[PDB]
Amino acid sequence: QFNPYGDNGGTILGIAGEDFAVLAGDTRNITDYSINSRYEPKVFDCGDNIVMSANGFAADGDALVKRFKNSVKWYHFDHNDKKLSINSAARNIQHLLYGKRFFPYYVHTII
Amino acid sequence: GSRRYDSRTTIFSPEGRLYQVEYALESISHAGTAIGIMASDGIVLAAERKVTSTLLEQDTSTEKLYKLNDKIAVAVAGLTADAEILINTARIHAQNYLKTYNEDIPVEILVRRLSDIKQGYTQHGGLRPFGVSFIYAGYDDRYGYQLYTSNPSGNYTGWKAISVGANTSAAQTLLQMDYKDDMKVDDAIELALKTLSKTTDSSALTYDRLEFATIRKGANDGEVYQKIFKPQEIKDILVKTGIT
Amino acid sequence: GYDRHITIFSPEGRLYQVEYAFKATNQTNINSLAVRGKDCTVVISQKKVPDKLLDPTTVSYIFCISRTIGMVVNGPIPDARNAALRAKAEAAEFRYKYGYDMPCDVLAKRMANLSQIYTQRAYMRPLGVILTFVSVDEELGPSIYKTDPAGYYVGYKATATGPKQQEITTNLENHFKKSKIDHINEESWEKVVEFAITHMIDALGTEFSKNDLEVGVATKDKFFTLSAENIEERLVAIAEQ
Amino acid sequence: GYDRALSIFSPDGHIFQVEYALEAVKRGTCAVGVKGKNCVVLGCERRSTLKLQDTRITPSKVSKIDSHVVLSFSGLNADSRILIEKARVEAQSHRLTLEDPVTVEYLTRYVAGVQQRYTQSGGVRPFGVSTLIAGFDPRDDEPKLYQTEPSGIYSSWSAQTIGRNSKTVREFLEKNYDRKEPPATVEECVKLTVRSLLEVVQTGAKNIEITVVKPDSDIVALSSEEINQYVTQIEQEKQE
Amino acid sequence: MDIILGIRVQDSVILASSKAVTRGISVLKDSDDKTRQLSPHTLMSFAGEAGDTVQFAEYIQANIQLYSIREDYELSPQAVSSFVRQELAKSIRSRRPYQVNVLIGGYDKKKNKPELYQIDYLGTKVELPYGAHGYSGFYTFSLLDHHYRPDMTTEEGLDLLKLCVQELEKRMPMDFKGVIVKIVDKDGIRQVDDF
Amino acid sequence: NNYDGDTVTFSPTGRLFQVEYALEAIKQGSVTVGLRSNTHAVLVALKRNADELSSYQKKIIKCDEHMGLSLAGLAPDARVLSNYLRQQCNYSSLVFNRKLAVERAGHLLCDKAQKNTQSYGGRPYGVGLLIIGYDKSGAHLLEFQPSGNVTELYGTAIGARSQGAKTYLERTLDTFIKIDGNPDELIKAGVEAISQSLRDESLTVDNLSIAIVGKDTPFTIYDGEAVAKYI
Amino acid sequence: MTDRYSFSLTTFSPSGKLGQIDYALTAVKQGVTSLGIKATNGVVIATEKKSSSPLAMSETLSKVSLLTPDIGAVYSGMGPDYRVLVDKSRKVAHTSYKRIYGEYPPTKLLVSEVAKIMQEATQSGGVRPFGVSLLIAGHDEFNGFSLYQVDPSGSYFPWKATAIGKGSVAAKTFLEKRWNDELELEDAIHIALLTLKESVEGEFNGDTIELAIIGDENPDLLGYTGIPTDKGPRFRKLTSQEINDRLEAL
Amino acid sequence: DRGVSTFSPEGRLFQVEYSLEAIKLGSTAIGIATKEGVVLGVEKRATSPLLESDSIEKIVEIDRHIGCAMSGLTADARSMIEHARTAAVTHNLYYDEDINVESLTQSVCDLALRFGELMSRPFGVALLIAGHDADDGYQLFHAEPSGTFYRYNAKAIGSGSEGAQAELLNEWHSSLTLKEAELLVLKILKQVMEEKLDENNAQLSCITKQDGFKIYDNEKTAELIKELKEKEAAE
Amino acid sequence: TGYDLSNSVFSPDGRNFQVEYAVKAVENGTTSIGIKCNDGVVFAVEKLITSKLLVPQKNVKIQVVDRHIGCVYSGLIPDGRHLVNRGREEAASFKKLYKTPIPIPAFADRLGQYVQAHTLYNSVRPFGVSTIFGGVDKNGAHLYMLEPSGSYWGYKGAATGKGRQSAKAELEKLVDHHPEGLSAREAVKQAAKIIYLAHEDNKEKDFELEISWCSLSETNGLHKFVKGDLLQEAIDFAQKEIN
Ligand SMILES: [Cl-]
Ligand SMILES: [Mg+2]
Repeated sequence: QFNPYGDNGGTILGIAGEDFAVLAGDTRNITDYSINSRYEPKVFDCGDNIVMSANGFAADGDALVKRFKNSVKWYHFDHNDKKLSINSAARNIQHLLYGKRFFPYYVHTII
Repeated sequence: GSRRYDSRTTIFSPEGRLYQVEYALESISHAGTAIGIMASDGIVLAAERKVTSTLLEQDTSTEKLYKLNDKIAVAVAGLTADAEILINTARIHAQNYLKTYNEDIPVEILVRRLSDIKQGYTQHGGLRPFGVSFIYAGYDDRYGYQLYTSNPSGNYTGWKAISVGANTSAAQTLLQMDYKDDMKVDDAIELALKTLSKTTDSSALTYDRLEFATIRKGANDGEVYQKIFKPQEIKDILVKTGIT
Repeated sequence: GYDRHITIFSPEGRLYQVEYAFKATNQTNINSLAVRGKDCTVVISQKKVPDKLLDPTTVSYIFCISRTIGMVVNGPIPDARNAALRAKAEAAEFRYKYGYDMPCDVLAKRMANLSQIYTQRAYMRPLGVILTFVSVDEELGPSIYKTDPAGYYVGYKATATGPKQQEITTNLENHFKKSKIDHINEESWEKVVEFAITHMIDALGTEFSKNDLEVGVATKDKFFTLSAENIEERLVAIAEQ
Repeated sequence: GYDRALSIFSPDGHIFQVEYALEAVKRGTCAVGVKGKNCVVLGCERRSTLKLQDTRITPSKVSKIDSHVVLSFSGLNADSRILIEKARVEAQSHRLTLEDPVTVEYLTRYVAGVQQRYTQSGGVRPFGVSTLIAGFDPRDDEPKLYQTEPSGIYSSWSAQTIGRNSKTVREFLEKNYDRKEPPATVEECVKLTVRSLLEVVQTGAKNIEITVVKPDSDIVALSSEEINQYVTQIEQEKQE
Repeated sequence: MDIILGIRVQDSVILASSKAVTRGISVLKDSDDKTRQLSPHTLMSFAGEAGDTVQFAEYIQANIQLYSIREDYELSPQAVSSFVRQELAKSIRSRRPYQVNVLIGGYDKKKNKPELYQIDYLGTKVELPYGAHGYSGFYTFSLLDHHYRPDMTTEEGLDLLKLCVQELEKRMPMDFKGVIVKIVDKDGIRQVDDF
Repeated sequence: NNYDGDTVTFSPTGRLFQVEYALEAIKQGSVTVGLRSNTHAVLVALKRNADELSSYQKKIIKCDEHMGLSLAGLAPDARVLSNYLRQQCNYSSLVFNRKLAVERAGHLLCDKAQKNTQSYGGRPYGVGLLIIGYDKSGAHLLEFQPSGNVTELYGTAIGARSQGAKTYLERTLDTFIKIDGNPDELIKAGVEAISQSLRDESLTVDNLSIAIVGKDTPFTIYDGEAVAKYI
Repeated sequence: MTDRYSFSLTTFSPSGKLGQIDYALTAVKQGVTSLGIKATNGVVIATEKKSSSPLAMSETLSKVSLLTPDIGAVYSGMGPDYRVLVDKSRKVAHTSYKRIYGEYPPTKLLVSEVAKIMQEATQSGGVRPFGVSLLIAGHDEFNGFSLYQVDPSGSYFPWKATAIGKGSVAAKTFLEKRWNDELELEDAIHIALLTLKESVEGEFNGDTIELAIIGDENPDLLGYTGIPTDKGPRFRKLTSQEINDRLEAL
Repeated sequence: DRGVSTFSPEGRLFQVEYSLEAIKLGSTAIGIATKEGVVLGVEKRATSPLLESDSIEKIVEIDRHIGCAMSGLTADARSMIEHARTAAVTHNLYYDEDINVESLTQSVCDLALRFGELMSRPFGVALLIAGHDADDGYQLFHAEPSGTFYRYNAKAIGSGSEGAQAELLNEWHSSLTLKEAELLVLKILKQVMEEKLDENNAQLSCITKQDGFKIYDNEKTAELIKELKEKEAAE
Repeated sequence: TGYDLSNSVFSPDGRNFQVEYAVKAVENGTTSIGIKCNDGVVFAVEKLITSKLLVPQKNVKIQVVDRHIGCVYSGLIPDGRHLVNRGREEAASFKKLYKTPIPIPAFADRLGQYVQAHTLYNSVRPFGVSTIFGGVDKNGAHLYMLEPSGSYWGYKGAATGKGRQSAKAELEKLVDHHPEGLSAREAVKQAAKIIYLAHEDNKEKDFELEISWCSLSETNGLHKFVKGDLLQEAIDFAQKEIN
């Protein structure tokens, strides 16, 4: 039977300071016991000083980031180039993820 | 587009009248007169057939009086074809109620629903209203014997005695004159025929130009019987009252 | 008077849009003719190519509906092609659903029923065409069935359509009065085509070259149109007699 | 579906279909609502050109929407049934989800919303009906009287009338009704309602219907004799 | 949910319904009323799947109340039961059926007779002198077969009902935390507060 | 006259009056100017106010990082059409990872406006648009009319008294086309162009609206004190 | 696109007339005369075959149509409208009756279904009424023989005998004189041919007259044998030869 | 007749232009924006003295930071308010923040032209949408049935609009206090109103960053009316 | 009367006045032509230079369908684009199902039926374009011209627009003088001349010439635009003939 999910491995890490924040992630991409790429970035600048990574199943990770980046773009169009605050971005992502509650994005997301 | 040819059937006049309802009532006023008379021990339905031809098959014919269920019947005035659409709906509605509650449908409920259908055609859909007026004669264990009438507007009212169709003005005056509350069925039968006999546009009232029906509790003990009169039975009742 | 704009009754019980669709029939100014042989059905139509820039091979009012059925149209080409495509689709579907080739008369009825719908339904206009269907039916033999914008249809011993249809009709009537039979008593289709052309020449009073005519022939198991040289060969035969 | 925009603006800024629906209300039999200190009374005219009627079974002019709210109307009778039915359904739906019966304001607001929807929906004409909606909110003793009309506007009234010759009875109520001191008892409120109808009606026989609504789902309709007593009392005081 | 009983006597119908609402290894509530008043002289008790029971009961309650307002008239217990059965008969062939079993106890004012109907989630209706749903019936039916008489009074019916509850408390595996008893008669519906 | 009841009706001379009446709404609209060089494209729009208490109607809308337009006529229709462009620009990016060509942008608007002129019930769009953009084939300027007709130009103007600016640009064509690698000078030429359409009123700080896109410049709009430089 | 005519094309005029029904009846009046006569042991329906052209084969055009084995129909008015009604009438006899009850519908009920279809064209959106009056003759076990007329309005009346179309006024008067309740089927056929000769102007023979009967069961026309209960169709179309035989003893 | 979405020869939608005439018949509504807040005031205009004027709801809350006043066919505004309220709350749910006053207004105006042959006709009501957000501060918008909205420093709509707008033109300046604006609305309302202005036939409201949107009591407005009359007599 | 107020209404003549009114919009438009040649077809069009501000070579009017069909039209330009969009959908579904690229006669009927469909209802407007189109298929070269009514025929030469009569007269001469056939490269040059000659009926504004062509030998059966040296060569040929 067709299994729509996969595990692309890797790991990510986010730490917050007083006036800064880091989002780190290894650049290895794998399937099973094979290496697909030694450099395949999964930590992205999404604009408005928000960095994002959706680690797990890379297809769902890329699809989610793509949608959120696109969400930021339309937030500007619809609200007079207003800056998307990190708390508003978080809530927006919840709705993106939960929208597929019954066919989930197989990812641990960090912004 | 098609707007050009729209009659706009469901609109108000400047006076606040529904054109198509008013014109449908004008149509009904040329239809054969139908009379309903409610007595204390039964109801009478009497109706005049529209200018009959001598070669018309009279015994196997149904133009004016229809049966909705075992307890309820209607007298029609207007377009027969329109009436039959509504009658089949009414017959189905009665069976839906019986199927749901295991009880025969109360008369008013059936009447209201049929009248609500007519109302719908005057408010939405852009279709012409049904050119039909009904006289509902029926019985249930709540109100007993009941007469109602509905018209193309979808407005219904209850009556002790009522006429629809042609010469209702003259017919209602005659009924209002001779009707009284302690009346019996056999008296109502006579009143119904006497009224038609005077208000008719024909030369003389005969059996072949009449449909007749009674809803009595004249069956055996606490149960209602519908009697749609046969040609010979109308001939006898017409002689019995001394009209022919 | 909006009762003349859409297909509803006038006070005198007429459908003016249907009547005006009939008048659109003669807009092309072309006369057609159909006759039956023993083994065949021949249909002929005038071919008028007024513009010199036209490719004359593409100018046609005869259509091959199915392998067995042929159809000639009297009316504008857009409606003609509309009717042709539909007839082709109907004939193909009929074969698929019922497992045998659609008969000429059944197709005619089906197209007539479609035409009838346009005369009763308001949003659809009637097609300004008269469709003449021809075949050699496997049950009924040689067949001519004609449809009009009214949704009327009927079988024919022979028929004619167009502006000078009445002259052609009476010309054919007078022949069948004389011959005393329902068809052209002839073995080969070649001579039935010669008959058709000859009687059109007499009725219309005009002479024809090879490019003035368009001929369709229905035989058992195939309907086919004649080329310019096939008609020329046919015109030579008439002239030499 | 039938889509035609029947209710539309005219050059002068009027929606004629809504305004012609008001004419239908003006044709309808008179209806009056008067609210007292601890009650509301709904009076209704019944035209007397109809004799040989059966008043047992004939649809009553005042309708119960719930056990605590009532609705009378003026205009097209058939149209009123549709509004009443919708209102009754919404009343039960509100009890089901909120676990509390509707307020008179809420019920009015719903009915008014339905009327409004028919003034800018395609394929439909406006309701040829104005309503008077009266009652008492759950666990409340303050009387409520509201009015609606075909356009969809609604508002609260100390006393109000609608229908034919309503301008005459409104004239009467405007001078006879004191805001500072409303009818203190049920009798006073009914009398003022009957008086106001007697300016217009004709005879005080089987032409006037009176329904009295009191707090905590206490609704009762007066009989002929009960109403006739008010008519008899008013006329004797008039001859002075 | 679990225990719902019904006993029709001479002049009334008596419905007993367990108070326990258990989920998992926890009795969440011990005062739950597993009934709704459909009309002044009609009471419906219910038992079955969590959520479905109350959702169904209140949906029926709303429909019967809507009918009452529309017609200004109370539906007979027979009419209500037939309506309820049809709703369950529709339900069973739905995408997700109501898994609710009900008893409908009513007093017909026209006939002056008490009436008890037992309807399961399939839409299986039966009129009975006494009824029960679930495992309760396996004890109470035989008990009532013995002790029930058709001409009993309401007081005799309550003693007969006590005899059922005692037997159930003795032999049933689960603690159902007693019952709420209600009586339906000519004067309407009232609850027995000390049982 | 008898042939202007709807868009689905041709006149006897072959005219669509509803489309022409929609075109008339543009002539009533406030003037806006478009012009480009080989490196940049510039929109200049005269904004209009209801009165002194009101704000000035925003004429310029951004479609993507590399494209946007200015409007003249019914503003709600411009919002619908600009929103449609935003989606088409965005579809091209998400699906093909490709910036939408300004020429295709015009083709898409043409086809959307056309469908409204051939069907019963609907109406033509009552707005004209000037689309500027910078894509893989350099700078572009389009003029959209609600008849469906889209036209690629070096410079143009639409709105009331647009003929003054259009004549000026027709004279200045050879000058402003070669203003390459200089944003401020190309804007100045546009501000001078729109000045030819002014009567009684002059360009103030909250009246003037300027937008620009180019080789190393995303589509950005300038309003308020940012346009004080050019008065 | 799409049928935007979702409103009635037939509406009440101020006088109360339904214009399109009246005009449809006017179209029926123009139509060729057809008639029906009911006998004690059968029914006859007849009409003139108005040929559009002498080249046209009038055999291919059937004005009298079988609806069920025991029911037949004839018309006056617009032929195309009639043709589609026959198609719908035949289908509705199956879908709304035979596929439910496993037997053919009685005359009155099939008539009722046809009337319903015609009534709907009088009220539904974007359609004109049918421009025909039907005469439906039929037999069924419990009602015996019957003859019905169906008008454009959707109204239907049972008749002992009647005529519709061109010369219906004169034809009805003729039938009133000749009809009695003791007529045998052969006597009704004889009267039908007499009545029809009055309205027909040109040729009067088996090729210009179409005539069918509802009479005895026809086992020879059934097509199979072995089932005793199945005895064959009561509807039979008289041949061109069979008509001419009766025209000699006219 | 003619199409609902038809253009006139001058290039305007007939139905939109006719709806504007309906709005002119409506009761006066005035809004004034200051740096201390935005004030909204309306003429109630009771058709009869028996009508309980406090049931006339022509000023309305959309969110805690956005208010709204109406004029024209006020029944048509109900669905507009309902939409605005849903839009405001929905945006808070999706983004965990207050929604911009302009974005709200734009969302309401999107309904305006969703009519034709969607609803059957345009709205017969104009709205004054007042509010505050962190970005653009205190704002007043005029939302029409054309789908167009203008921001205003001050604006009057309804029957006395052109007379009141001319008055607002002179009186408004960028340093008005909230109290000055309150009196100015009352002053201008009293001028254009048919009946004499009091607390029962006129209503005031305001939106401030601190306290949000507040409709004033009849007691509070009455004191402002009395304060207004004294100040006009004082010179 | 009033028969001309609604589309799909027959006049008492048997005419659809709304279609004839659409023809007037076509007659109003710029001149476009089509020339059939030995092993292909050539299309050309008059582009009126309304202003100096029009970018040369960047308002392309001739459109390609699939990879082997060329379409040009006169009249309401947006209507023409709508028709081509449909043509492309029709050609795509044909290739999808039948694998082979759509034959020209097949394609002609697809447009024909679609345009004819817009004369059947009052809820749509007829097309305000006459469309000249064609290409090369398995059976060789084909040229067609389609009109608002849905009427189309195969042509040796076709012309429509304001200068149609001038172009037709010039086309008729080519057909007479070249009975054996005209070559593809010749037809391109002739097309230029005929547009220049047909420009005399629209001579207020000067114009821009645009030519395209399909040819089995020259373009390998594919539609291509005539550009650069070949275009300038054709322009010079046309300039020499007017003088
Ligand atoms: Cl068919
Ligand atoms: Mg059971």
